[PDB]
Amino acid sequence: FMVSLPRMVYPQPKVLTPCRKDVLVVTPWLAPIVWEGTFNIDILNEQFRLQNTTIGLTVFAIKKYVAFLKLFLETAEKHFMVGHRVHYYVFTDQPAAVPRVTLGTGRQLSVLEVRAYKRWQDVSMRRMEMISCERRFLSEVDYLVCVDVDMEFRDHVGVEILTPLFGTLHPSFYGSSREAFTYERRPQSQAYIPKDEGDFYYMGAFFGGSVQEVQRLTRACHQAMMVDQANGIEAVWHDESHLNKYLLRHKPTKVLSPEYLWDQQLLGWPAVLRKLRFTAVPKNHQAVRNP
Ligand SMILES: O=c1ccn([C@@H]2O[C@H](COP(=O)(O)OP(=O)(O)O)[C@@H](O)[C@H]2O)c(=O)[nH]1
Ligand SMILES: [Mn+2]
Repeated sequence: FMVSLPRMVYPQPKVLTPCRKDVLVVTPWLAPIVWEGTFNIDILNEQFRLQNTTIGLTVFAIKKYVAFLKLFLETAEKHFMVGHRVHYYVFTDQPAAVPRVTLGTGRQLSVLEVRAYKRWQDVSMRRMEMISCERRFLSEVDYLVCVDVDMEFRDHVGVEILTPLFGTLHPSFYGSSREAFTYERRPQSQAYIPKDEGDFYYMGAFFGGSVQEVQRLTRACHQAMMVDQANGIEAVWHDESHLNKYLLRHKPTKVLSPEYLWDQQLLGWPAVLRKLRFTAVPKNHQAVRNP
C-alpha cells in the first residue's frame, strides 16, 4: 500500500513542450529512457522514500581489481541513491584488501568472499552465477543494481533508475544501426541474435531491477552460458552477449541513457549528454587482468 504524496510545488509539465527533442525518451514498448531533463527527482524521491526503498549494489573486485574499490565506493557515497537505504555487496577473493570506506547513515556494506577464476572472461561471466548462490537479497533489499568496479560516480545516480528490469545503453553503440551491434552472431550460441533483430546494445557493466527480476536474468544468463560451455562455444562479448539476448526477449521496463555508463577518455563529452554520471576509470587491460 502506498500513501498519498504530500503537497509539492514544482513547475507544471507542459503537454505541448517535450523535455528533450534531440533524443528518444520512450521505447516502442513504452519503457522510459532516462536522460537528464526527463524526470523531477523531488517527485521520484518522495515516491520511493514513502516505500522505504532499500537498494542493493553488487560489485566484483577480484584479483587486481581490488585497487578500484576505494574510488568506486567513495564516489558511490557521494552520488548513488543518497537519502535512501543502500546495501553494498562486495564480492572479492581478498576480503582483507577491501578499503575501509566511511559510509553515510542508512548505508551498509557486506563483504562476500568468492573464488577467483584464472581467465578475466570467466571472472566476468561468473558474476551472473554468483549474483543468482545468494539468497539474502530477497530479505535485505527491494532492488538490485549490478555494476563493474573499474568505474567512478561523477554525478547523481538515483531512484530514477529503479523499475522491475533495466539495462543501460552502451556508450559506443547508442547511435549505431543494429547490424553493427556486436551481438553474438553464431547460431551455435545461446546468445545468438540475427542481423534483423535487436532494439539496443546494452552495456554489461550496469543493469538491475527488482530482486525477483534480477535473479531471473542472472539465472537465465548463467544457464545459457552453461549450455554454451557444454557446446564448446564462448560468446564474443561474454556475459554482455547473454545480457543482450535476455533483454531482447524480455524487454526492460526502463532503459538508462549513456549518461549512466560513459568513457570520457574514449568518447569525450558529446552535446547529447548533459551529465556524465558513472564513468570508466582508465585501465591497462592486459596488465590489470593478469598476474
Ligand atoms: O580480473 C578481474 C577481471 C574482471 N573483474 C570484474 O569484472 C568486471 C568486468 O571486467 P572489466 O571491467 O575488465 O571489463 P571491461 O569494462 O574492460 O569490458 C570488472 O569491472 C570487475 O568487476 C574483476 O573483478 N577482476
Ligand atoms: Mn569495466
